[PDB]
Amino acid sequence: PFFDVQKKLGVDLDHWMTIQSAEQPHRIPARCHAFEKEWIECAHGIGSIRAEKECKIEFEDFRECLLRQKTMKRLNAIKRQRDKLIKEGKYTPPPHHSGQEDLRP
Amino acid sequence: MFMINVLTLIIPILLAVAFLTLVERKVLGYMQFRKGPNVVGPYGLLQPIADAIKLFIKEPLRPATSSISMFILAPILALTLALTMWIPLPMPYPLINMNLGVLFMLAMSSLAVYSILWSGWASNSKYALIGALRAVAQTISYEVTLAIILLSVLLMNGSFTLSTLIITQEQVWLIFPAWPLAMMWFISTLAETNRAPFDLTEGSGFNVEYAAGPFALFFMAEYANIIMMNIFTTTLFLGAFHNPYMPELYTINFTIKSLLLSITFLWIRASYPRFRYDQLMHLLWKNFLPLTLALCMWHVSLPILLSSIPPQT
Amino acid sequence: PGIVELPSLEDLKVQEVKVSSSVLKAAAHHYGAQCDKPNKEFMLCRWEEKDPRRCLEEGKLVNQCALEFFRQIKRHCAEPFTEYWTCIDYSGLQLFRRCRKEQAQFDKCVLDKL
Amino acid sequence: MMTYIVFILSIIFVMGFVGFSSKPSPIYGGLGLIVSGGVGCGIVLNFGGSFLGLMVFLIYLGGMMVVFGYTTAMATENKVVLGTFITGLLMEFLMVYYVLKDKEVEIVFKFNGMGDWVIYDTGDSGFFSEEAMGIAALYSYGTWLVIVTGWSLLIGVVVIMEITRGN
Amino acid sequence: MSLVYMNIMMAFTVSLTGLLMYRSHLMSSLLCLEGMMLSLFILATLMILNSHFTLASMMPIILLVFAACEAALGLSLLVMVSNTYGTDYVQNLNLLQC
Amino acid sequence: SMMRWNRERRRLQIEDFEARIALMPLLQAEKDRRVLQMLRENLEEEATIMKDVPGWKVGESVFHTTRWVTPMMGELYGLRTGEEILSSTYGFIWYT
Amino acid sequence: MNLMITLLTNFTLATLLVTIAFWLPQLNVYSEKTSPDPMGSARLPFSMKFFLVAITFLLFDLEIALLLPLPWASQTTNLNTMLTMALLLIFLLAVSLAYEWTQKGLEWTE
Amino acid sequence: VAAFLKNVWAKEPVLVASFAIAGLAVILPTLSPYTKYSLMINRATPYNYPVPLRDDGNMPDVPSHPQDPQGPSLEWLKRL
Amino acid sequence: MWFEVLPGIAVMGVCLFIPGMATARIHRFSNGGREKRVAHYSYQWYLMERDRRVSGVNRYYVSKGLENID
Amino acid sequence: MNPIILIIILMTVMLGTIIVMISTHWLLIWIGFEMNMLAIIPIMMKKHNPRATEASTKYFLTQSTASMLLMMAIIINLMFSGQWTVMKLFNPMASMLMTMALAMKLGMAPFHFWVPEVTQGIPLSSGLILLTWQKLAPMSVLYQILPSINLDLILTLSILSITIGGWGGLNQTQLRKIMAYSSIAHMGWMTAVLLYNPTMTLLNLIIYIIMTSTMFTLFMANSTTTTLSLSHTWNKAPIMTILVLITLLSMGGLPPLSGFMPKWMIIQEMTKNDSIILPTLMAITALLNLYFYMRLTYSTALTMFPSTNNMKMKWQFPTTKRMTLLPTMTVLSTMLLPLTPILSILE
Ligand SMILES: CCCCCCCCCCCCCCCCCC(=O)OC[C@H](COP(=O)([O-])OCC[N+](C)(C)C)OC(=O)CCCCCCCCCCCCCCCCC
Ligand SMILES: CCCCCCCCCCCCCCCCCC(=O)OC[C@H](COP(=O)(O)OCCN)OC(=O)CCCCCCCCCCCCCCCCC
Ligand SMILES: CCCCCCCCCCCCCCCCCC(=O)OC[C@H](COP(=O)(O)OCCN)OC(=O)CCCCCCCCCCCCCCCCC
Ligand SMILES: CCCCCCCCCCCCCCCCCC(=O)OC[C@H](COP(=O)(O)OCCN)OC(=O)CCCCCCCCCCCCCCCCC
Ligand SMILES: CCCCCCCCCCCCCCCCCC(=O)OC[C@H](COP(=O)(O)OCCN)OC(=O)CCCCCCCCCCCCCCCCC
Repeated sequence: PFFDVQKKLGVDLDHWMTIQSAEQPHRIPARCHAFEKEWIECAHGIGSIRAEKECKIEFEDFRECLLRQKTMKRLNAIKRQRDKLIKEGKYTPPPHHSGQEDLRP
Repeated sequence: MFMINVLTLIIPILLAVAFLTLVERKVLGYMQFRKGPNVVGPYGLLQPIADAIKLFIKEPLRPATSSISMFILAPILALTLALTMWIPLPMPYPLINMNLGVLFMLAMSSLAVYSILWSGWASNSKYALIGALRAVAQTISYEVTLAIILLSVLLMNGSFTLSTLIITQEQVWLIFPAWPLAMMWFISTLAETNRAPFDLTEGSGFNVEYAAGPFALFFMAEYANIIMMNIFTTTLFLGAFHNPYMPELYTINFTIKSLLLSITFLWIRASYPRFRYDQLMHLLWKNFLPLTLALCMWHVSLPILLSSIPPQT
Repeated sequence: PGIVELPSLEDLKVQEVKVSSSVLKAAAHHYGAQCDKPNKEFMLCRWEEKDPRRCLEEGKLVNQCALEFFRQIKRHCAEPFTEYWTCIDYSGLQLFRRCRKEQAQFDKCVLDKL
Repeated sequence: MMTYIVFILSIIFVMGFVGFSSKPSPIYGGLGLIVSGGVGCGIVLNFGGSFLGLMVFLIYLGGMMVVFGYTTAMATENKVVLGTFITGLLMEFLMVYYVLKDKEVEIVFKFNGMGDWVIYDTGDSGFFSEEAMGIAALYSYGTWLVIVTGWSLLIGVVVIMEITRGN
Repeated sequence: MSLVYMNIMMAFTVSLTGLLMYRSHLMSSLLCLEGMMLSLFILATLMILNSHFTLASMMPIILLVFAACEAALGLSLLVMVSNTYGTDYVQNLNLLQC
Repeated sequence: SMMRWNRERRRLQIEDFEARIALMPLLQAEKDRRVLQMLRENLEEEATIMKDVPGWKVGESVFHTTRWVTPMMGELYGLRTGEEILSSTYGFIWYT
Repeated sequence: MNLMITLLTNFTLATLLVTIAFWLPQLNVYSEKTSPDPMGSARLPFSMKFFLVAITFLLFDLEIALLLPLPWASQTTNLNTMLTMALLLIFLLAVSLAYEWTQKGLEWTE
Repeated sequence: VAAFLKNVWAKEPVLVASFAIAGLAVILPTLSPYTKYSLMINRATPYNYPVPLRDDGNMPDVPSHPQDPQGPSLEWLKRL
Repeated sequence: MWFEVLPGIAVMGVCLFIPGMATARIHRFSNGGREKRVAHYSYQWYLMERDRRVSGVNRYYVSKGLENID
Repeated sequence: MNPIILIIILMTVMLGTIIVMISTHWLLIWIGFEMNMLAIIPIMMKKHNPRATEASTKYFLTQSTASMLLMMAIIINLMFSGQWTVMKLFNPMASMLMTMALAMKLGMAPFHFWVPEVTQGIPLSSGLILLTWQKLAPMSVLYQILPSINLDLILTLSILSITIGGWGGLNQTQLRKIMAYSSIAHMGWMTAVLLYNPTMTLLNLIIYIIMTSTMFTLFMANSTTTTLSLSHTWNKAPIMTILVLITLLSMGGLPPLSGFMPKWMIIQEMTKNDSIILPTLMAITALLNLYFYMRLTYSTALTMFPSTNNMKMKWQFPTTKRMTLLPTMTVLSTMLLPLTPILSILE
């Protein structure tokens, strides 16, 4: 009983809050506007069954934009290796990662 | 340096509260054809010191409280929400300059009825609890017209920024386009702080079961609320001339207007009998609230029909 | 997946505009009138490419034309501009409305000399 | 420490929920929920949502918890409380020590162990709060939302006047 | 994902299990229910502010309004039960077994 | 009086917004060189750090695409000191 | 961070004053005593009136919560829709108050 | 309509003032000559950057400089 | 007569005048002779942090004018 | 209750269910459920006795906990998809939470323990509204989110609902609790065919709404609450015993009655998908519902329990009630099986 009254009468009751890529107030972009735009424009009209297996790459990029799991994993790997090489004494921080260097602009 | 600014905020607040009692007793003295205190110090200027040292060495009343924790926390919350109402006040430059200072003051003042409710439940007297519930229902009643009058005034401001409410009133005082909102605001803030002619906690009181020390702490919290609501009314309806090169001009000007307005509280408490409880409930719900909704529709529709929609920034 | 291509720091060296916000704000209208074309070419390239790596030469042209703008001010009208941005810099919100007579002096000196 | 301030306020939020969820009384339940509403408001305020945190203070703790304490204080006047408290606190501090040593934890989903500053954006929004414009779009865009919410509140007034009537 | 999201979800499940194990009071059930609402508010607010999805900034206010009207309805139900029996005990409510 | 003064205030707000608009391309160029500076520095220090670890790709974009992704707060301030991180990650929120 | 320092200072000064006010007059010795209310020992009568005015506050407070972003909503492009929904919400608050009046809701707290 | 109105303004003047203010607030922006200017001011306040257009060759009504004559300007705002 | 209330009101006026004069002189002193930079919106904070980066002394209020460019 | 206020409140209930049905946004689904509950609470308290206040308290707590679980499922969908469309869920855990919340709203087992109490406390017309209208909204949401539902979860809920709603109603003498365990069993039957062919779900929804509508219209027409009060109808009105005979025999699914149609189409669709065992255990369970419907018919219609003397006075007063559509709802609920391929209009 998805009685699609909004498509029948033509009214637009709640399609505007539905997705991030919609017309936002004063054109404010969401942080994943491009990824969700590409995933929606991939999966448009091909149905959900073909969308879950053909538009999988755009949705993996988009979920990684939303939750940033792989990036936090990568930063934890790099920062733990950096902390380990500091603790071993085998590494020194550069002047631009210690704060003595007059940031650019 | 900033801790110096917090201390120079909240020590003169407590001193102004201390001498508001002297200003009260003197001004209510000469309005009752008598003198107020003039024997304790020169011109009575040592009365609150003598009275505070009288209170802090009085024997504690020592009650068996239903809750020890609420009995301790009610003056703590009362004094905390008496001192943290001053921090966004633009006088001329606020301590904590925030974007939503108006909504901050509305929220922190709406939180302060827990002190009344906790101090009333922590007493064993059921009649003290009933009086506390009446005071709570009074204050939460007049919070409604505080919020709507505040909204309808800030439609002329453009934002919730308190410092912008100075820049709004360089041409004219805001009491000229909004004097019905100003007078309903004035009586609604007079009824917020359980101030006469609304003070139904004289008749039992909610904080009469405390000792003399913690009752004095409630008392100085209530007078900080009085001075604060008068300074907020001065900022919001009588915002004065602000030269950014000499800020002491605005400081002297809002100081004079705020002292006249606090003396107007003292001059209204000595002129009218107490509302009975159904009378001020009638006064809110059937007299002040229809006009407040009507003026809220009027101040929504007025910048759209004058083409005078104020700037957000 | 891919190796992300970041340009070298030798491709990011350019002489910066090392002035304050009140200095940029006090000369902002004459900047948007005079430095129009490289600024708009850079923002057109910045929206169309959607990529700051593909916009660095236009960014260097912006950064060079802004410095030419402040050179062409500093040769002529350093004193009225200094008198104007000091008054802009005194304020908290940096109001243009507190500083109208220094604005008249600076715009008069610029319109006469340049 | 200070980078972990949203995490510290989240731990205090969970400690408050274990504090009143063990239910000594509706009075102390309301007390713990007030303290939890304040610290959860602080969690909201540390992401830049100042208006929604002030909606917490003004509406939640301002109207609704005041009416809860108002009804509790005039309509009422353990071992399991302390045991459930220390049980929930041991569960929470086991989770805390796990994510302190491991920088990763899976309860139902997988979770990070970094400071939660790492999930932000580095730009500016010009002359507006983004969230202020989003709530300002309630009137210009949300016609259907305001209609159904205002109709639900009008029927809320009608429903409460029906069922508190007694007859 | 984020760890504060795990703590807000654990707050929701704690007030869930407090709601699913009645001690005596119906007001304690309503307070556990509004703690569930509060954790929903915090979690939705953090997700909506974090993604900069601007049009959902009006969503937590609507959540707060609807569930606070829900709580007012619950308090009126509790007051009718308190008029019937005298307390807000849940062991008074054993009439509909037969 | 409020009509005339709020119209004058709207005109001054449009003046301030157009001063902002005239300054935005220079600030956008400075911002682009800022973020590319910090990503190039973090890339070079990742190169000099991640040499013991096997199977590591320096500069491995975790996305499947070649579109420029806006850099995260942790992708810029990842290796940097905590005072810089706090002044950049809660600076605007905590500012008075 | 200035805000939390100021809140900590005000809360700490209030807690210090409350501790001093409860523990300075305990240093006095004076004596001990026996210490044995319009209503003597009866149970507290539940007032339906107080609860009705609390829920009436809560519902009008929710309607206020809908009314709050109007100073930011006046800045929109879509002024006819904005003004219509604003006057609609204040009229629904007035209909809530009028139904509260005419069907006898505001009784003995009038 | 002239007797009952005097009756209710004799007995309940607050509600008469409320309904009169509310009636003015509803009907008056549809009669005022300035409601056009509120829209014209709000859509002339530039919150965003005016993203320029690629000059394809036939856009005679889009300027090439801010001080060009073509394009929508705000003379009605400075005059009013 | 009535003017005897005026020393109490004068002491109360000084005890309301200390916070305003105090915070104005503190803001003007701790920012080099000028008002505290009001950063309500993130563009103003971006310009403030840009001043703090271009000043070279990690203070936003230390202004650099035309002398800093050529 | 004021009749104008009653019409406004009933239109608010119908508006809440319509808002659940028509909307594409998850918040508007949740708002529709909130409006539904908020307006249905005074329908239960139309008589203002302690049983209705207890029933509305239990109903409010169950639907409120379900609505909080629904909003949590929506919020975790906003985590894992960043969007609000009412379609499949992009998370297994959000699927499990939303299926549990809709199970608490349907009164399916093992969240079924509120259905007989709330059905027993409230009047017959509000019980009719509860057991027919309130099933329309969560079944619409389950109709929309079926590409994410865990198969084992919804089948476990379905068979546990059928077994508890079958093995419960054999003991009962109250008519409303018999209708409540019938509700639990039929919602098990509707959700078991949901992932195989949802047109049969909507078919079972229509035939169940028609049969429960007929039964509560008969129960209002005679004002009967227990088995014995139903069985004393034969001397007051003999035709009503025949109608509850044929309709109670329909609700357990006798051939060739129209209540056999939904579960015959359900076993017809579940064996297409190589499940022979699961509709077999379901049809084995449904025979218990059929048994206590046989027991109720032996009480009411095929025998005549002895009456009192006061019944002779009620002979002289025909029923002055609004029996709205009762012959239509009786004809549809028993003689519809020759029109079994009418089910394609729901596709
Ligand atoms: C902020 C600066 C200072 C503020 C002002 C300070 C001075 C004023 C305060 C003096 C002391 C007051 C002490 C408390 C008094 C409490 C009693 C009281 O007054 O109750 C309120 C009384 C209550 O009435 P009542 O109590 O006298 O009578 C009972 C009520 N009836 C008759 C209804 C049964 O009045 C009000 O509620 C009015 C509130 C103010 C209304 C302002 C309306 C302005 C005009 C609007 C437009 C009119 C024209 C219509 C449209 C025309 C279109 C062309
Ligand atoms: C019985 C218990 C104890 C009772 C007594 C003590 C507690 C009660 C009294 C104190 C209440 C504290 C309320 C503090 C929050 C108020 C809202 C707020 O932060 O507003 C200020 C500001 C919003 O303005 P804005 O300008 O938009 O933000 C800066 C960006 N330019 O926002 C900012 O500038 C953000 C500043 C950083 C975040 C501040 C968070 C404060 C700490 C969390 C709450 C602590 C109190 C918890 C308990 C509350 C009461 C139960
Ligand atoms: C269409 C415009 C917008 C309208 C909606 C917005 C309204 C904003 C204000 C909100 C008011 C909320 C409360 C309204 C309730 C009205 C019903 C009512 O109160 O009736 C009872 C009352 C008699 O009061 P009583 O009980 O005797 O009082 C005891 C103390 N003396 O009866 C009365 O006092 C009589 C009140 C009704 C008659 C007043 C007529 C005023 C006419 C002014 C000119 C025409 C204005 C156009 C609008 C007219 C609307 C009817
Ligand atoms: C913003 C402004 C805030 C101002 C706050 C304070 C307001 C009031 C300020 C003080 C006003 C004057 C007070 C005068 C007190 C009496 C002076 C006096 O002469 O007392 C005499 C008395 C007995 O003396 P004796 O020698 O025994 O008598 C025989 C003489 N033939 O001797 C004694 O009793 C002993 C000496 C007592 C002296 C007390 C002086 C007042 C102390 C008040 C504390 C605050 C001081 C000011 C703080 C703010 C300014 C820095
Ligand atoms: C894929 C599917 C899509 C959707 C398809 C459509 C689904 C429709 C489902 C309809 C369910 C109707 C349930 C009831 C609706 C509300 C009407 C009601 O209950 O009215 C109660 C009313 C109370 O009157 P009152 O004055 O209180 O008297 C009581 C004692 N004094 O009055 C009474 O008590 C009067 C007594 C008789 C009332 C009989 C009403 C029967 C209406 C339903 C007909 C059958 C269902 C429709 C046909 C099949 C549709 C699937």
